[PDB]
Amino acid sequence: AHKLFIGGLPNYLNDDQVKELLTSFGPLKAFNLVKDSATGLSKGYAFCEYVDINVTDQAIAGLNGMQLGDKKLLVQRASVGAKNA
Repeated sequence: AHKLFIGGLPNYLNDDQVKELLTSFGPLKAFNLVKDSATGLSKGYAFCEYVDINVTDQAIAGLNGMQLGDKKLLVQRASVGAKNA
């Protein structure tokens, strides 16, 4: 029901690779990536969205909390910017 954020991407991925990763739970109604790739920097995170809502809470149960080597997979719900509680 919101946009999921993936702050644990490596760097050798593109669009079908970072997508097939967040597509193991289902099809995404939206997809995007975040990396400098313009001056030589590398944000290291992207964004995406599923067609169903429960599906999203499912990708977090199979992703959120997946360290790698020197960084932690920051996979969670990217939809805060709210002042309501």
